[PDB]
Amino acid sequence: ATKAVCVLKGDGPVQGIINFEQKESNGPVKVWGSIKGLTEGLHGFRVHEFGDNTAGCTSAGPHFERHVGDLGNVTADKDGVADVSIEDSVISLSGDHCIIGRTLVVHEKADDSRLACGVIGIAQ
Amino acid sequence: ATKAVCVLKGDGPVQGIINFEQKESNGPVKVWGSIKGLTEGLHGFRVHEFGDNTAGCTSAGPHFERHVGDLGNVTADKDGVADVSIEDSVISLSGDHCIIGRTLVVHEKADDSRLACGVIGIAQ
Ligand SMILES: [Zn+2]
Ligand SMILES: [Zn+2]
Repeated sequence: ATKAVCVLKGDGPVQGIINFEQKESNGPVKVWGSIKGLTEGLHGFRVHEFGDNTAGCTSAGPHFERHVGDLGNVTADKDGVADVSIEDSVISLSGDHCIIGRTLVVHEKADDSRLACGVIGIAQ
Repeated sequence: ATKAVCVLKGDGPVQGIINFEQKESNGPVKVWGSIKGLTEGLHGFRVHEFGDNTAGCTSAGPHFERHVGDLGNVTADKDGVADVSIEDSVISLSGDHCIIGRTLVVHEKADDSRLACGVIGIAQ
C-alpha cells in the first residue's frame, strides 16, 4: 500500500483531489494535489479519525494541541486555489498511523467550519 | 478496525449506506444497510480493488469467476429498495483480505455499468 487518493467534496464550492505516495514503510508520505473554491489565505488541512461521511464532514470525528492527523495548512491564492505539496513523516499509509480509510478535511480557518472532505482510499 | 461504513452514490438515483462489522479479526463480517433507486430484482454487489473515485466508479478498477470482493447480489423490491443483510467470511476488515479503503459498488446487472459506489471507511 504505497499510494492513496482522496476526492474532497462539500456543501459549498470547495473541491479537490489529493494524492498520497509512500514508497517505503516508515518512510515519508508525499501529499500533493489541488483544491479550488477556497477563500484566499490559510486553511487547516487534517486527517480526521473516521472515514464516515454519512453526515457530511461532521461524522468524520475528531483529529486522527498536536495530532497525527494535523497536516498543517494549505494556502489558497487570490483565485481560491491551493496547490498542495507536503512531505510528512508522522502519517503513514501502513501500520498504526495508517490514514487509509480515514477522512481528509479542509477547514474554514487556519491551523494555529469543515468545508470539504473525502475518505482516503487505496490507489493504483 | 472493527466497524466500517460506505456511502453509495452515482450519476443516477441509486444511493444508500452500507455498514460493516467484524467482532474478531478471524471472524465473519456482518454487512447491512439499505440501497434505494434500483430496478426491481438482483444487482451485483462487489468490492473493487481501489478506493479511487476520481473518475466516479470507473476508477475503482477490477474486482478485489469468483474474487474475494464478490459479495453476491442485493435484491431490490418493487419500490426499488434493496435491504441488505449478510454475513461474509471471505472479506475482512483487517489483514490481507482487508476491504477498508477500497470501493463498494452496486451494479446494473446481476452477478450470476456501475450504478453507484463509495469508498469504504473506518467507522466508530
Ligand atoms: Zn489536532
Ligand atoms: Zn469477480
